[PDB]
Amino acid sequence: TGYLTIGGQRYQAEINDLENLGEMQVWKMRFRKTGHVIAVKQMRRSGNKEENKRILMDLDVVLKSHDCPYIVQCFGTFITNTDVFIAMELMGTCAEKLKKRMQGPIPERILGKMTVAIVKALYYLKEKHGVIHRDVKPSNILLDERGQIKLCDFGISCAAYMAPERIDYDIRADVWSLGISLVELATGQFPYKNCKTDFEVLTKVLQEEPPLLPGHMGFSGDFQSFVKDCLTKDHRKRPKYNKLLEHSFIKRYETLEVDVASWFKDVMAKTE
Repeated sequence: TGYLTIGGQRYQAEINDLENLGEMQVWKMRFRKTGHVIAVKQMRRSGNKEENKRILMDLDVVLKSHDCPYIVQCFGTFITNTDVFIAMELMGTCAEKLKKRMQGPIPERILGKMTVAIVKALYYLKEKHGVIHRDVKPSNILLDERGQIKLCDFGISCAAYMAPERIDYDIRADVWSLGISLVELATGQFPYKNCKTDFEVLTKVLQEEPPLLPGHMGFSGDFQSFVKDCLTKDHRKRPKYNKLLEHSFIKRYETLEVDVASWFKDVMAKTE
């Protein structure tokens, strides 16, 4: 279980076989034996007990999700007297940094592939491990150079993506955050960006109409409909991953060919 890295194949290794390329704690490192570049979390035995607990809970889930393609995978672990190093596949960025790079709206076709991936990851967690992510937001949505979209860390597996029934539970509170995150990434603006404190945000979530997708942006009826369903105030009538997977929007994107890869490299090159 320790001192072996598995990326397609299985190579034995020790911490010395890894070259540290800097922080991103989480280091980007290179496995000298193959040249694979990987992410590596360093958990210090002297670390904050609470933080270590998160890492461990997250690792537990990650380790149990080897059969899910929509969740970041652990390639292996190395345990020393004063540290544990967790090797994880390295992704390009989170949806949040993609939003800032873009400097505006992210196309529906990208968000479609994203939705498929995230809903299936969230669904997998619930059905095979009984986990409720509890914190779905753009920064936990990862993308890479190969067009893959996956869910990131569940060391609890914000207040702005909190569902109505959580302010005043089930997996449908995550459904709501998903809705808000999709509206955020699609419009390029956080629905409640004008609030100054957290309580002010819960306030608008409860008193205002849900922040649905605008009607003048060319969004498909499927996409608008899928968001309207995620943003159903009454959690009692809000669909669960079960129902969401049969939505026209999911169906179209499970099928449709979208080069997330190219779109992704081009947006990262606009590094400008």
